[PDB]
Amino acid sequence: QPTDAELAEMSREELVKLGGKIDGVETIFKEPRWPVPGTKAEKRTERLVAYWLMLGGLSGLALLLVFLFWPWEYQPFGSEGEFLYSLATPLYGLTFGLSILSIGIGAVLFQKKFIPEEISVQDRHDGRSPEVHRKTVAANLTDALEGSTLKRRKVIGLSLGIGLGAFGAGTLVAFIGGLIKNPWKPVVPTAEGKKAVLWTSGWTPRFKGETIYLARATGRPGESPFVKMRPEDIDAGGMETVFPWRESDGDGTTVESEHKLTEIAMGVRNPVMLIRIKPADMHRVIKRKGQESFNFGELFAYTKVCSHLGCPSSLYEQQTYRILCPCHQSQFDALEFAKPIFGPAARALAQLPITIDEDGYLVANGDFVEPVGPAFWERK
Amino acid sequence: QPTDAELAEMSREELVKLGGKIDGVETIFKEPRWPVPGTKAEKRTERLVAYWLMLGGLSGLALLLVFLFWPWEYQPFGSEGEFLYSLATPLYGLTFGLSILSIGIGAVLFQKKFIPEEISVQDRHDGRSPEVHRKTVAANLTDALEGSTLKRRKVIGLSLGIGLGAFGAGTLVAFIGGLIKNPWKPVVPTAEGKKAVLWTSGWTPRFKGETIYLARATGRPGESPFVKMRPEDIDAGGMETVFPWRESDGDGTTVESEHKLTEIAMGVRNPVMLIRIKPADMHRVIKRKGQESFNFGELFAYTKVCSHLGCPSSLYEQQTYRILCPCHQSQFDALEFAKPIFGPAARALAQLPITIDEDGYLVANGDFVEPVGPAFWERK
Amino acid sequence: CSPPGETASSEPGTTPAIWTGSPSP
Amino acid sequence: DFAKLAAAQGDAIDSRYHPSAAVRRQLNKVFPTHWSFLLGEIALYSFIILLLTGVWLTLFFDPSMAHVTYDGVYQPLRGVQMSRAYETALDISFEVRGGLFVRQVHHWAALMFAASIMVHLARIFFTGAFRRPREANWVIGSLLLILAMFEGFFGYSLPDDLLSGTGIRAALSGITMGIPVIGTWMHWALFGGDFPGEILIPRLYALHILLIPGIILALIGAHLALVWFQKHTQFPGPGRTETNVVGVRVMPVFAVKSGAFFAMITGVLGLMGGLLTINPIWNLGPYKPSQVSAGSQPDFYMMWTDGLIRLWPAWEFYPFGHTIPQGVWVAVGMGLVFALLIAYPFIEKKVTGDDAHHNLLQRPRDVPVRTAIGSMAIALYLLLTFACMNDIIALKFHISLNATTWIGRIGMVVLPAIVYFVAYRWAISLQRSDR
Amino acid sequence: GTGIRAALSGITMGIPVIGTWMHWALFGGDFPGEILIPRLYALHILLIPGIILALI
Amino acid sequence: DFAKLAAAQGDAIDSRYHPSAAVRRQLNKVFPTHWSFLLGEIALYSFIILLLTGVWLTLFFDPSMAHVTYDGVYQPLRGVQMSRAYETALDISFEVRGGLFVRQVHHWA
Ligand SMILES: CCCCCCCCCCC(=O)OC[C@H]1O[C@H](O[C@@H]2[C@H](O)[C@@H](O)[C@H](O)[C@@H](O[C@H]3O[C@H](CO[C@H]4O[C@H](CO[C@H]5O[C@H](CO)[C@@H](O)[C@H](O)[C@@H]5O[C@H]5O[C@H](CO)[C@@H](O)[C@H](O)[C@@H]5O)[C@@H](O)[C@H](O)[C@@H]4O)[C@@H](O)[C@H](O)[C@@H]3O)[C@@H]2OP(=O)(O)OC[C@@H](COC(=O)CCCCCCCC[C@H](C)CC)OC(=O)CCCCCCCCCC)[C@@H](O)[C@@H](O)[C@@H]1O
Ligand SMILES: CCCCCCCCCCC(=O)OC[C@H]1O[C@H](O[C@@H]2[C@H](O)[C@@H](O)[C@H](O)[C@@H](O[C@H]3O[C@H](CO[C@H]4O[C@H](CO[C@H]5O[C@H](CO)[C@@H](O)[C@H](O)[C@@H]5O[C@H]5O[C@H](CO)[C@@H](O)[C@H](O)[C@@H]5O)[C@@H](O)[C@H](O)[C@@H]4O)[C@@H](O)[C@H](O)[C@@H]3O)[C@@H]2OP(=O)(O)OC[C@@H](COC(=O)CCCCCCCC[C@H](C)CC)OC(=O)CCCCCCCCCC)[C@@H](O)[C@@H](O)[C@@H]1O
Ligand SMILES: CC(C)=CCC/C(C)=C/CC/C(C)=C/CC/C(C)=C/CC/C(C)=C/CC/C(C)=C/CC/C(C)=C/CC/C(C)=C/CC/C(C)=C\CC1=C(C)C(=O)c2ccccc2C1=O
Ligand SMILES: CC(C)=CCC/C(C)=C\CC/C(C)=C/CC/C(C)=C/CC/C(C)=C\CC/C(C)=C\CC/C(C)=C\CC/C(C)=C/CC/C(C)=C/CC1=C(C)C(=O)c2ccccc2C1=O
Ligand SMILES: CCCCCCCCCCCCCCCC(=O)O[C@H](COC(=O)CCCCCCC[C@@H](C)CCCCCCCCC)COP(=O)(O)O[C@H]1[C@H](O)[C@H](O)[C@@H](O)[C@@H](O)[C@@H]1O
Ligand code: HEM
Ligand code: HEM
Ligand code: HEM
Ligand code: HEM
Ligand SMILES: CCCCCCCCCCCCCC(=O)O[C@H](COC(=O)CCCCCCCCCCC)COP(=O)(O)O
Ligand code: FES
Ligand code: FES
Repeated sequence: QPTDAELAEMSREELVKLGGKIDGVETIFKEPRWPVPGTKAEKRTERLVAYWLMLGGLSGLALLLVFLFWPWEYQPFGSEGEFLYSLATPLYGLTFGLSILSIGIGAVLFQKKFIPEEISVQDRHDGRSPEVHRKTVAANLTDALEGSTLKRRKVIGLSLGIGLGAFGAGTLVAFIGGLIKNPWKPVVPTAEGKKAVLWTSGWTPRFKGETIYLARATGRPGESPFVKMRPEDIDAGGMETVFPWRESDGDGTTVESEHKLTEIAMGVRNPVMLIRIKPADMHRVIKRKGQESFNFGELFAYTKVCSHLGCPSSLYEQQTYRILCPCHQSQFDALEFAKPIFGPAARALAQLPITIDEDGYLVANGDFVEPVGPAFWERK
Repeated sequence: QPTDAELAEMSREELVKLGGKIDGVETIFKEPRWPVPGTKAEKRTERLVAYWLMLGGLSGLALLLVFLFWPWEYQPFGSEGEFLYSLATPLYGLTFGLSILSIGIGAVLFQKKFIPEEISVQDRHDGRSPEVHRKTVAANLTDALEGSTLKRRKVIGLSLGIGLGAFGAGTLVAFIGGLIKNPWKPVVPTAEGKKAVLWTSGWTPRFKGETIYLARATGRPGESPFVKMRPEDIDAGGMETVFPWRESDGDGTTVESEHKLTEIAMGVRNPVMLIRIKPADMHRVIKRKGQESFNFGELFAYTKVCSHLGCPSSLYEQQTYRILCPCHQSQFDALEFAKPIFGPAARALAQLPITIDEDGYLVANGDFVEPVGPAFWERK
Repeated sequence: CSPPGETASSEPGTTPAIWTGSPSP
Repeated sequence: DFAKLAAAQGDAIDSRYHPSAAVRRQLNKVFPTHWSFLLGEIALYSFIILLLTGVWLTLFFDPSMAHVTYDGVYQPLRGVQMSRAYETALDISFEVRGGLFVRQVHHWAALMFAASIMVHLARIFFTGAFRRPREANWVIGSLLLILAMFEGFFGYSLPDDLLSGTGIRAALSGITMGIPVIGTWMHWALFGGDFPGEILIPRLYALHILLIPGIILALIGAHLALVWFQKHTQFPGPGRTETNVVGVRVMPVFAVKSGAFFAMITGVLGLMGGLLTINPIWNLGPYKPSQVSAGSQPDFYMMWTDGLIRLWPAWEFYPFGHTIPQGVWVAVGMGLVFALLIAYPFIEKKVTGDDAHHNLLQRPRDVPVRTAIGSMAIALYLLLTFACMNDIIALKFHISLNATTWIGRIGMVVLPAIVYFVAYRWAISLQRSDR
Repeated sequence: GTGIRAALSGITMGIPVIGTWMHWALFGGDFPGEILIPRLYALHILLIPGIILALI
Repeated sequence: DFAKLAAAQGDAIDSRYHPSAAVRRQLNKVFPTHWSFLLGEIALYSFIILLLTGVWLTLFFDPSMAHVTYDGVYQPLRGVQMSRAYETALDISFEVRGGLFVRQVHHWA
């Protein structure tokens, strides 16, 4: 413990050692990187560090100029400026990345070539704290609890525990009560009363005898995105996604019609695959119980939603009659009522009964006999 | 300072004093709340504290009950369950606030009646460090700078400052380079090329001779079809909020028309207030230089947007012919070319020239002769 | 100060003509 | 045995992280037990309630400005075209169980948070706690007031109702577009184009829930860290000197008192959030540029600016074919007020000439000039706050419609001077009352 | 969105007894709903990074 | 000049907070120089970059599922119905200068 008069006659080296000793740190090795002055190597090393720093500054300046004057606006395909725009973002990262990287390289070189090499040893003083601190901190907590007269007031102690527990339970329920929703609340109109969302879909009739057309997506926004379909529109071995469309839905020209058509496109259980089995392969078709009459001749309608996790399984191979799900590689045998034959899928895709109306347009022959999509605890 | 042998027999009372002495805390006064145990006053105080704590538990249990079993759904005004709904939110705050308020009340009464009174003096070591930590930290920082020899290497120091500065300027310029947009970039197609957003409004003609009708809103603007205005479609002493509507804008029956109508209502400078002055009041009418022939008979068209801060002024006193902006209470003398008389407004409201087309519905004779809305630096 | 472009005038004015409406929007 | 379990846990903690020396110092910290020292406790506790309730609100709020058609349970607004921000705000109040209770508590917590800061600011101002070495703590606290000034304004505009929608058109646009040379460039950079734009609410929502609270939390953490290590001051009294702290230790008196005070703040805020209805957004419907609500009704924290707008005269400049509107004075006035507030101790140490270490709070009566200035500032703030209810005030005397702004425009120099004189004389009289 | 539909929805609804209750609570309805993205945005910009910074 | 200022500010900070023993105990701490001990810094540095780039992205992103019609600069998606989340995501990468660079750096980070 040096005095004030003793700390004024000490050099910088002694003061650093004293501070390390106070902190418990001893520097056993400390030497300058260039003990011999006036050497060409030292000047060469000085320039090497500077060159990396100069490169970083030049790149940073380039980033300022490139970001301000390089053509950045998007150019359509086949335009004269497409090539220049394609290099806009790449030039941003090249100048920005090289600038800070060069500065970091110069900083590393300065530490490894000019900052003196040192080895320091610091006492850990870890483990249990000294017994003087262990007893005093324990006494302070013990005296606070024992001196506050809380243990011997059972009525006060029980009331505090019950009061805090009841308040916590009350405020926890209220906090998450808004998020909780009833899965099975009947909100979907149906021909047989309101039903839950999971039990219904876009193909569920809203009234007895409702006509639902197997409409195809034209691929254009608005101006009749869904149009009626005839059986002759698809050749043998073909597949096309169809959607549940009604006359009341409209062509989407009006605001109300477009909103109605939005849920059809956004319907999770709405898409259905319409496949035309080749007539020569019709003898290999195996019918599922309760779904024998669900096909219109050689036309089969299967849900596009995979029964495993809900991905659209639309990789229909025409010759092997295998429907592949691209998410987890589930394969369904279209001939054998879309029975799963590979992957983690364990239930067959639901089959939609189909027929034609008086005008020759393909329409649904009812609703699915089983829930569509991934299974849940309350399924079947 | 004491060894482990002394600490073995030290009591909890003197252990706390030893701990406080190390930290500089001296508990100069401490006395148990109840000098005589078993007194009736102490027992009564225990019940009072417990009663407050038990109230929180009862109120906390009530909060859980009212959140679960109570009519919470919104009810229309004047219904059978409207009264019960109006008490849902107040009961949520009454059973929750009182549950924790009583707990806090009981705890404070516990620390003012059972935890012993103590006053402690702690010696605060404010000001400078005791001259041994000051010298060591100064030498430690000086040794790092002097040891690194950065001061005597000007080429590395200058490059580091330029390199970091160039990188920082480019990075900051590229970080706030996406938020900067030129306010005067021609984007609105007008009759004469493309102009800036502020110079134009919904009444700006897109081509020479374009017909714009002072159409009235059947219901809420932007949600109901616009209907054309006849000159005598407002009795002498009224006001109607006309909007710029074109014949090609439709009536909102289609999505493209609805989007067009929505933009008309969303226009910040679109609404215009139509005022008709009684024929026996034209003697005290003062025109504006350049807008003398803007009125059509007894019909005057002034913008609804206040010239002070852009609030749409809807209030209007027909008796005094004063246009009152409800935001900052500014009156606009309609007789004196809508000039601001009182309030923070300093510029007259823009006057839209009007006329009559072949049909007979009020049309706009042209564009405004001055920018509409709050003033800016580049105005006039 | 007072707005330069905002000066009252004593000119009487004329009744606006009937709008025609240019074609080809 | 509970004691055995506690000893085992304490031994395990000590043998791993040896915190016994550090914990004992924390438990032995002494804090004064003055009533006025709880003013900052309320602001900190209100901020915590805002953090908890604000997280709950984000689970049901869509900050989009996209136009949608209402289809909730509110009959009066069925079929009305609105933004996603307004519809989800209505969804919280009506279609979410307890959403209205949380929404009102969150708004009430913001008011208590803003009120506590201003009241706590007066305690620092009047008692002279901004002196050395606590000069930098005043600057950090002053920035917290400015950050909380805009944080409450941004949150009030999130529902995008008619009242708040008019306040983001009268203040965030007209005043921003009226700034000289670079005024319409900022308005373009902040709205993404003209008003209302399509990124107004989403940009404000990101600022309001994360970026501003992140800076506030960092500043509050630094603020609390300073006070903890500065050994918060005390009033002069028996045994109170400049080199000691008189009060109670953290454990168990201060910890229980401080912790139970948090319960009261939650209880008071919860009671007000259920019994008192604040900011009913369903009455006026969604914000529309066509229609208008009577006022641009703000909360009291962001209300003095509106009062200054109305009271200030319509003075505008037109230098060389340009325009300097009336909104420049209000924005400049905010800058001068904020600059003076932040650098107050540095000015005081220049005129008074004292730059010594101070640890005992100055009595407000001991400094009549500072007390009178603070009273003058409070009176001026109150007059500006009450200046925007002139519509109600005008229909009280019926002597003139435009004479209410003349009371305000004249009373800004007369009333503050009267309060300054009364405060100055009262401080002198109290000095000789017991001497 | 395909990854969300499979991982976040199908696995959550396939959980025994309380599987469709969590899905209904998290999505605010059936997939995709109207509240998933704002809720995910809030959890991704404020809640989870806030916990990560506190843990860091 | 600069040397006097260094001691001027240094004494000013010490006279108010006395951060001499605490700072010296933090500027004397010893850390091993093994290469594998820098692995945890990469995760910490990446998080900081995520914080900086993430804040920038929040100024242009609209997290909504409401369907809108695209009218941006991207030709292959004109008129395609999409949510506001996908609407502003394209705006960041196309309508904002440097937005694609920030978006790509944030995802790589
Ligand atoms: C302990 C765990 C270990 C495991 C063992 C314990 C559990 C094993 C014990 C039982 C158990 O699991 O209970 C838990 C569950 O409970 C509730 O599930 C029950 C039930 O189980 C479900 O199967 C049932 O599906 C739910 O009805 C919904 O669909 C019904 C219809 O469906 C039937 O038809 C389906 C398909 O066919 C039809 O499809 C469509 C339906 O219209 C249409 O297309 C069409 O009609 C078609 O029909 C055709 O039929 C014929 C063809 O031949 C012909 O006629 C025609 O051609 C026609 O076309 C099949 O797929 C289904 O399987 C089924 O057969 C509708 O009728 C309803 O309206 C509604 O929508 C039903 O719900 P409910 O009645 O609303 O409520 C009751 C109550 C639950 O009672 C209990 O015992 C609770 C206590 C025990 C459980 C633990 C909780 C207590 C412990 C403590 C709390 C712990 C401290 O609620 C509750 O309190 C639940 C609260 C939440 C749980 C808390 C846990 C604790 C939280 C913390 C962990 C739901 O809440 C589930 O989420 C929940 O998991
Ligand atoms: C130092 C500060 C102290 C103060 C002193 C210094 C400044 C005093 C010196 C000057 C200065 O203030 O400069 C700064 C400003 O610069 C730019 O402003 C200039 C100009 O000033 C504006 O008045 C002008 O309005 C801008 O044109 C826009 O409208 C034009 C039209 O308008 C005229 O008509 C208006 C209304 O009437 C017409 O209305 C509509 C227009 O179509 C139609 O309806 C119709 O046609 C109608 O006409 C009728 O007319 C007759 C009726 O009788 C008949 O014929 C018919 O009946 C017909 O109907 C009036 O209201 C207006 O007043 C005006 O007269 C359009 O023509 C344009 O296309 C465009 O839209 C114009 O912009 P430009 O040309 O685009 O750019 C040029 C360049 C600026 O040059 C400089 O000197 C810059 C250097 C000096 C400034 C400081 C910066 C440098 C310092 C260092 C950087 C510091 C380190 O840009 C830039 O580099 C600006 C960069 C940003 C600033 C950085 C600051 C530093 C950043 C950090 C702080 C804008 O950027 C402003 O935002 C910006 O503030
Ligand atoms: C229904 C619904 C969804 C509503 C919304 C949800 C919502 C918002 C819910 C709210 C939930 C909340 C907030 C719950 C609160 C529950 C609660 C606080 C219960 C406690 C009850 C109780 C048993 C009380 C006593 C028991 C006890 C010991 C626990 C309290 C623990 C606490 C809070 C101790 C704090 C100790 C401590 C060191 C902090 C002091 C304050 C801080 C942070 C420092 C600042 C500070 C410093 C540093 C000074 O120098 C100083 C000097 C002189 C005076 C004051 C101070 C001062 O305050
Ligand atoms: C004996 C001897 C010689 C002694 C030597 C000296 C010594 C001992 C040591 C030195 C130390 C000491 C103690 C001496 C003094 C040192 C000293 C003077 C220190 C100064 C330090 C200091 C001043 C603090 C730092 C300042 C700081 C960190 C922050 C800057 C903040 C300041 C000052 C400015 C505030 C302005 C501001 C934020 C305004 C914003 C408002 C405006 C105008 C924005 C525009 C605007 C916008 C953009 C809106 O959004 C808006 C929305 C709705 C309505 C309106 C508006 C609107 O107008
Ligand atoms: C040699 C020129 C640069 C000087 C060199 C030094 C750089 C200093 C800072 C400048 C960096 C900013 C880069 C601006 C980029 C540029 O060159 O754009 C031109 C922008 O006009 C200009 O030349 C004017 C120059 C910059 C003036 C900035 C205005 C002043 C301040 C007040 C702005 C407020 C910012 C907030 C801070 C203030 C708060 C203070 C407390 C044209 O605009 P435009 O093309 O219409 O809009 C496009 C979008 O569409 C597209 O989405 C994308 O956003 C861009 O492409 C954008 O440009
Ligand atoms: C905005 C949020 C704020 C919070 C959460 C807050 C909280 C606190 C707390 C808990 C204390 C401890 C002592 C006490 O409670 O009185 C304190 C002290 C202090 N605060 Fe604040 N306060 C805030 C705003 C401000 C403002 C606006 C100022 C100054 C303009 C300020 C300056 C100070 C100072 C100087 C002290 C120390 C006073 C002394 O040691 O005598 N704070 N603050
Ligand atoms: C720290 C100081 C804060 C202040 C002064 C403040 C203020 C406000 C106010 C006045 C409102 C309007 C209340 C209403 O419309 O009924 C609001 C809304 C909101 N606040 Fe805060 N707030 C703060 C912190 C926070 C934080 C940390 C979050 C974090 C998520 C948050 C999230 C929200 C949200 C999501 C809304 C919109 C909910 C709605 O409008 O119903 N707030 N804020
Ligand atoms: C966001 C995640 C993480 C961050 C930011 C992070 C960062 C760091 C940093 C900077 C260190 C200092 C020493 C070093 O780099 O080796 C460290 C050490 C350490 N980390 Fe991590 N790390 C992360 C993940 C993890 C994980 C996944 C584990 C274990 C499963 C872990 C356990 C540890 C441990 C035990 C140490 C101390 C090692 C020692 O003292 O030798 N951390 N971490
Ligand atoms: C450990 C922390 C974080 C991780 C791992 C992370 C990861 C990611 C990833 C992978 C993306 C996808 C980007 C793309 O697809 O282009 C993303 C998007 C995004 N992040 Fe983060 N992030 C983190 C923190 C943050 C923070 C702190 C913020 C805000 C302050 C933020 C804001 C955003 C936003 C707004 C987006 C969407 C922007 C867009 O997709 O264009 N993130 N994040
Ligand atoms: C906004 C301004 C921000 C200023 C940031 C700090 C810039 C000033 C650095 C002060 C260093 C003074 C060293 C010195 O020799 O002065 C000394 C002043 O006395 C002290 O040592 C004060 C100790 C406080 C230093 C700890 C503060 C944190 C420093 C972190 C540095 C990385 C002079 O010592 P001497 O008389 O030469 O023996
Ligand atoms: S999602 Fe179809 S295979 Fe897993
Ligand atoms: S906005 Fe019309 S008076 Fe200020």
